[PDB]
Amino acid sequence: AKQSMKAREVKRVALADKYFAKRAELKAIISDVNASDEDRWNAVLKLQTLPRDSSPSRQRNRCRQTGRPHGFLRKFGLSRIKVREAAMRGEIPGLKKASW
Amino acid sequence: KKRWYVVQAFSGFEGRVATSLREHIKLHNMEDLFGEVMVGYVLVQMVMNDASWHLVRSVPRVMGFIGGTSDRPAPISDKEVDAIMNRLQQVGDKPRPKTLFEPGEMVRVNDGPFADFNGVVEEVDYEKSRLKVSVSIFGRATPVELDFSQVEKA
Amino acid sequence: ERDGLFCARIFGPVKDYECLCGKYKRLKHRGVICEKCGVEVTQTKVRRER
Amino acid sequence: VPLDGGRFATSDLNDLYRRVINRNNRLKRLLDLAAPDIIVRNEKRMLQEA
Amino acid sequence: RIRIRLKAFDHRLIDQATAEIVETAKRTGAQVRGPIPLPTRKERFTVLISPHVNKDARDQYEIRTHLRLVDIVEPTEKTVDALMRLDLAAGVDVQISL
DNA sequence: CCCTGTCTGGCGTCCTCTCACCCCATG
DNA sequence: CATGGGTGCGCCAGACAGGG
Repeated sequence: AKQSMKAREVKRVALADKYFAKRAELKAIISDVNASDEDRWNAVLKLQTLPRDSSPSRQRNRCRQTGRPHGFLRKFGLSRIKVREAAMRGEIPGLKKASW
Repeated sequence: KKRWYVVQAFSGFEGRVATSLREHIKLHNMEDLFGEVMVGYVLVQMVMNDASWHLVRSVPRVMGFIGGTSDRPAPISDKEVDAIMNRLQQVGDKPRPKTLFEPGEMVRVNDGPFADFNGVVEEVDYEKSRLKVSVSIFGRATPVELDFSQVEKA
Repeated sequence: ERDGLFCARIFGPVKDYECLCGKYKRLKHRGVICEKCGVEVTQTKVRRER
Repeated sequence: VPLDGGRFATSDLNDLYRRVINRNNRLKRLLDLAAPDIIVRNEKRMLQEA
Repeated sequence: RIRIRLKAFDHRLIDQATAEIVETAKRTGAQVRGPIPLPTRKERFTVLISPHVNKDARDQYEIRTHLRLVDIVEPTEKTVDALMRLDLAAGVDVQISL
């Protein structure tokens, strides 16, 4: 669609996989069933200083070439015409037209 | 005080050299001038007189002492260097080495057709004592189960 | 010997174009080194220069 | 190459190289084991003479 | 107890792969229980083809999947030895679970 | 330092034709 | 089975001590 939206995902994949791909205890487990004193509330206070773009909620699985937001499929990581773009020129193994 | 010395024998007849040395001691009855004999090198607890030096070199199948000179041959680097060498040999037979494979870790195979090959342990089974590691054989990863001793930790 | 005074991988195969035993007994893939045997795949006078 | 009988009549250089490699393996093992000074001096001296 | 699983798509290329690994094991180990297959596996996906309209053009494609299991009977130190870094089938995923 | 004695090395003809025999030794 | 350590040649010549 646009190079700028494809420029969003390279920034998106970077800072998210700085914290929210490996460091998961500080973002998930630290507010589980423990005492309701404000120290685990102090844990999510540190969660504000990080970029909110770095959350995995930001994850938009995009077309790697042209960046199309809607009509996606995860089994190829592609847009809905790219799976035909390899179906009709054979760039994907086993991808046969279902003649059922 | 009896200090240690190193004797060279014909390598292979070493136990017979040790027995003949004990027997020459109990023949020429310089019993107060020899402590032990440890086992191609023979370790001797000894003192240094020229008589005892001629005694040890008159023991058959013995070349001579090994030291700085042949006038006054040399005790050892450490006080119990002979005992240290014996302990190192014993530790060498034990050969304790890093040999295992855990989840997300490269390992080494040295047994079976997969010997001389490396791989990673995708799954581990401490209860079954088996590591799930695949070997890059002809490109395709060959997930095979190897024991901790069958493979070494990389 | 596997890796001795008279090795296979370090020098070459005794037989001409034969790798070692069960591998390459024709004239197609001259060079492949099977894990079955660390060995070169060349002629018979190749060891004289190596 | 062997003789008529079959026992291999070995060359002299194989004795020389096999001696140097036997002594070099012994010297690597003694420097692994941290033998004392006079042992590795005799070992390196035997390698020098070999 | 020793399993040789083979994982690919088509049965028209794995069919020479089950021939190469039972016979080369026969010359060296001769200890195998025979190929026991697995149900054929289907991944069908209907996808829209018109560039910006018309939710009717859905063409069915499928990445087909097949699995075949060899299962040699005895841990042979000759079958594995000769067939370690050896697999005729190209573009295939071999799983020699020992 | 300038001559004198010693100590080790380097070397000694070319072609052929048979023969005989090539590391013990052993716990 | 596999490894592990004689005493009859004579000249030249230069390097190494050895006086000198």
